[PDB]
Amino acid sequence: NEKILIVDDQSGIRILLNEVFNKEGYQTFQAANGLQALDIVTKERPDLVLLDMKIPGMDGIEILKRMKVIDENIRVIIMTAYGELDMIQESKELGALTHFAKPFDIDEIRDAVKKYLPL
Amino acid sequence: NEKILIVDDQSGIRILLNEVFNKEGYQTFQAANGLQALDIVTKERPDLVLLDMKIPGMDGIEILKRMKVIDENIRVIIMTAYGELDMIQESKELGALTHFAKPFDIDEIRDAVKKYLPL
Amino acid sequence: NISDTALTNELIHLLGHSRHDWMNKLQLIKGNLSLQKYDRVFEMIEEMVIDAKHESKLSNLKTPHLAFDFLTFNWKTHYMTLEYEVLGEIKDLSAYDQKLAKLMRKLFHLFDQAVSRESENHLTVSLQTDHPDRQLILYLDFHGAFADPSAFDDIRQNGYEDVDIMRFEITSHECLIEIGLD
Amino acid sequence: ISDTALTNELIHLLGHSRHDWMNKLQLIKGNLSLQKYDRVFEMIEEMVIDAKHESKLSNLKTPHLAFDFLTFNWKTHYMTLEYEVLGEIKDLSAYDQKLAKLMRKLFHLFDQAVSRESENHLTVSLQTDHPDRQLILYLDFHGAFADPSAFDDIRQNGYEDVDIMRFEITSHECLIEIGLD
Ligand SMILES: [Mg+2]
Ligand SMILES: [Mg+2]
Repeated sequence: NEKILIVDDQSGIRILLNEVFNKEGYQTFQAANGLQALDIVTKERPDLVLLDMKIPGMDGIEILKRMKVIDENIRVIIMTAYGELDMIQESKELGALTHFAKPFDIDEIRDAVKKYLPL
Repeated sequence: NEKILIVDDQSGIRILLNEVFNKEGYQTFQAANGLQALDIVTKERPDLVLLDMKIPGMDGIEILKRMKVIDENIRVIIMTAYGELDMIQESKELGALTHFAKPFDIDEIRDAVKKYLPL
Repeated sequence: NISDTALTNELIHLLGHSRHDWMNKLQLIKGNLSLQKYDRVFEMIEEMVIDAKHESKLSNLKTPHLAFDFLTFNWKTHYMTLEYEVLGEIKDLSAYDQKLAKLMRKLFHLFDQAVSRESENHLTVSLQTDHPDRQLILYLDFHGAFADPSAFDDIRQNGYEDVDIMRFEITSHECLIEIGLD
Repeated sequence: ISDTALTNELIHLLGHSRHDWMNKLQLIKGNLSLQKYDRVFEMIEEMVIDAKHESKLSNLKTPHLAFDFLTFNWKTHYMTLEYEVLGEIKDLSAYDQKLAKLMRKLFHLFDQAVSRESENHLTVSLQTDHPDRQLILYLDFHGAFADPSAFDDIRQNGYEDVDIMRFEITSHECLIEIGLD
């Protein structure tokens, strides 16, 4: 019954992660872009959000900044490729719980969510 | 008891293919570079040869040209990445049976060898 | 020898993107490899191989400027994703590099003003060299959502320079453009 | 857009990178078929690591050096280059020109020194986290020589402003250690 938002431009990645948090009985949502995410946040008000940084159009930092305007207590775990030291740092200052560099272990990602997510 | 020479700079690929033709009871040989290959051809005189085109130092076309001087009846199947239309064409004119574009199916490559290889 | 410091820094920036991309593709492979969807992994790998095939064909038409625009499109900022294919044997379309590049830059710009930003927009461009009547045909099959389709009305009416716009359908979420060059 | 000269170079380069990944996929696909799953994950990890160092090297504000290493295996050489950056990234820009020139020199020597029938491999490591030096460079070569004498010169008269702290060379290996202040 816990809500998790998956935000990545890459489709296969949304599918992958979606099929992961369902095995953990989570209520999964997914957006392929900034605006789509910001709506799902407004309406569904998710608990945890897995945000890609490199999304065409509106990047993670920009949407992470906006999600914050909506719900200041938004739990965000950013995911991106190693070598995005800028955004990784910026997202930390903006209030991102932690981050995962692709290609991450389908395992430890599922833990970090169970971790950062209450009951 | 049939001799097959694997020539690729890429180690893992040599290992891969080697562990393939052994399951087929073939006598496998492997070289990482041109000269090493030319020697194994001189001495061992292999039946079939799997030759990579992009090898640092002495490329396939150059060694395939030399293997010919040694044994005109040398059976050579070149393998390389798509987009090497030049060498693929040159090798065909020089006497290459066929070819395979990486990443090829570990299966059809094994047939092509059983095919092009007598008994 | 030593290359220009300007170029040297650009290539590093690009490879940087390419790298980021492949890390995602591996993410896909590794991810599904763990979910034990083996059949799916081979599928993906084949898609990657195909993608690459067209990447090289495009790089072998002697049309560098166009190739570069397409190859780096997704790394620059846009509100739609570009996918491309080259249908037919390669050809020395060099005589059209500058023309095509400029044309696409124009179209891409129009789509940017036309597409919506809440929608997931995708554009596929195909280069046909194998056509019997034309020296080369260009297909743009877009699909997403518009916010101002009007952006095209102009070009739709007055065509474009010396290119032949054989078709230019635009529905509610799709758009199909067909351009011939000879 | 940009200059037609550059535009064509970048396409040539991506071309190589592409060819490489097609081989890496060949490895994954190949082993994926042989059903050596555990092996696949291993390779994927290696790829991820190689990538990591590729990025760190691209973040030391040392473009010219990074470009030389990044494109080394695409140019013609009688040895393969592998490299790592040990330690947190730093703005080694003050050394870009120096290092680049230095490595070009060394690479050239190895070219005339290494044998061609042998499988030569050279690993270079850049250490930024050293306490005494601003930056150390390790070159751990392994293969076979045809003319080790090529190094005699540099080995005796050192090299300009760089400190060659170590330069062992056995029958098939070579270990160079260089410090920069
Ligand atoms: Mg992404
Ligand atoms: Mg090779």
